[PDB]
Amino acid sequence: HPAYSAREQQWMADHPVVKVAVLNLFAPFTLFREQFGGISAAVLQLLQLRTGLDFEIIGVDTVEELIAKLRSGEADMAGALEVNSARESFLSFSRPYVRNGMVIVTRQDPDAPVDADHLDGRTVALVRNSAAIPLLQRRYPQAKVVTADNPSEAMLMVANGQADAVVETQISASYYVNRYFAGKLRIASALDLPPAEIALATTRGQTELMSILNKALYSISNDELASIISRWR
Repeated sequence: HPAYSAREQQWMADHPVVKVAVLNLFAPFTLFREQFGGISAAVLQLLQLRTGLDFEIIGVDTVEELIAKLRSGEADMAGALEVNSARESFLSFSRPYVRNGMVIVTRQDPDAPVDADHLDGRTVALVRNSAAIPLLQRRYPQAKVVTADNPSEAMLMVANGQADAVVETQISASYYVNRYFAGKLRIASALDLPPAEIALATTRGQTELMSILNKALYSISNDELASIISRWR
């Protein structure tokens, strides 16, 4: 499929190996077993075939570090970030390769109460900087929002009594609940928020590379992505 331009060809001749920064603990998206894994690792492999590019993976714990590596040029692109308007004056995001609704996760009960989403007057954990936060507070004006370092720790606060609920993507909620918290937490309901979008990212000046990545993603079908995403449920 993809039709690269002559400038994009040149860029690939000069950069046969592209450095990709990823978050260390952003499962089921990016993770390290210490082989790189997760949904985004399999996507980047499909993109290797589409582009002919070799990818060198650099893992970091925090998004601030991942962004500092892009700004210094030590990394050429990010393998997975949540698209976030607050980041757009510094970063470009590719077309998303995951778009997924948000849910609320609560402690298990024999009862599945109808008011689990009554966040007004309750304490809700999210990942620090989560794009969901501003929005969440515009809804639920009287929700008390607390932040955590990564999905696992957000989930851990609820399992601990430290929060009433955690807000996360359906994908990430299913993964942590079924694998690290079976019998302790559960997806209580869907939330009305717009879906999280997971994309690649570069700095804003990175013309050729981002155009290459968008054409290469465009040529990945939804069925190919669903085969990968369905294995992390």
